[PDB]
Amino acid sequence: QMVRFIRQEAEEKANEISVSAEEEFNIEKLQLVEAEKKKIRQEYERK
Amino acid sequence: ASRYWVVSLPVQNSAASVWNRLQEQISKHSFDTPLYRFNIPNLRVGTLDSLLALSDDLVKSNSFVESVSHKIRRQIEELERVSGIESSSLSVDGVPVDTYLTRFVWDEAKYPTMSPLREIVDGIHTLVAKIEDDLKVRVAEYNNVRSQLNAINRKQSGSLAVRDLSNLVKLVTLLAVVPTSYVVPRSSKLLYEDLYTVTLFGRVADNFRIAAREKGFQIRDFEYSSEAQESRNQELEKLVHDQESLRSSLLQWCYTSYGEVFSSWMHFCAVRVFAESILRYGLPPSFLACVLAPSVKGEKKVRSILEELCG
Repeated sequence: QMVRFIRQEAEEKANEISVSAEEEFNIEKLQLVEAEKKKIRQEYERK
Repeated sequence: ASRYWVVSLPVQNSAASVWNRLQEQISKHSFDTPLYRFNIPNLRVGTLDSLLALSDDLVKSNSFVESVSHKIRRQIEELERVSGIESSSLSVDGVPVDTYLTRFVWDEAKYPTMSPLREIVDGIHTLVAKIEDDLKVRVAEYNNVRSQLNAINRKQSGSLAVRDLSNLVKLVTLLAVVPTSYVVPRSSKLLYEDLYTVTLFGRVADNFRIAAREKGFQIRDFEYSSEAQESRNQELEKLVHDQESLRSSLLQWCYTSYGEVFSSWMHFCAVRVFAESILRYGLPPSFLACVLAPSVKGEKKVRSILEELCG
């Protein structure tokens, strides 16, 4: 009966991994969307 | 084997009917004594001090000969496959015991130098020591082979405390429990019989633990793959075969070295003939004694004959 439960456990592990990846995805996106007001002070403000 | 059994009598102290009768036509024929000898003097002999030094070193020479004899009789025979070298195969100085003891031809240039034997005796002793060292090397090789023998095959034949992978069934583990229903697919039966297998499954540890060690008698773990056990058994068989071959082929070389040691002992007896001649007669080597392995009655008769030079 736990043969099908193995699939459920694998699905739960994959869902947890995907949830962690998505949670870090917002931070990764904000790492570039934000703080570029500082990097533009060197990329173009130097000009 | 047999220790030294040579008689002591110079040329001037022959115990036979005549001085030259020691070799043949002696009264020993009537008593069936196997005594026989043949002269083989060296080129020259040392002085009185040299004779005394040789007599002193004769004790060490006899000790070395005894050590070689003990090694040859023990290492070869104990292997139960090296004692195949008979008297002819182990002939001393190229002649069997019938002829080796009847002559001193071993005094040729092989072990000694066919020269004043004061240092030639030491040289022959060193050669015999080298031969004994080779025999000891062969014995050590035989011991290492026996260490290779009694290998992993000495363990149990599977489904037991040791080497149980040979009887493995190859979520499950090698249990072989010698004298279950749950969510897990416990409806199974492994091939772990050399023993018995029980219903178990890795999906839920309840059935697996119950079958393995939970109740009754705990099972014995073993390697999962029987290929490793088969390889270990094959290696053990190969090591046993190699040990047997060494006891039959390398120990055949050991038996050849034992025959060489017998030749060295014949040379030592030839030297001891001249040593006794110097001790109880003049310096030049000349002896009329004999070397054999007679019975008690024959030795007593020889002593009665030679009582003119008793100790």
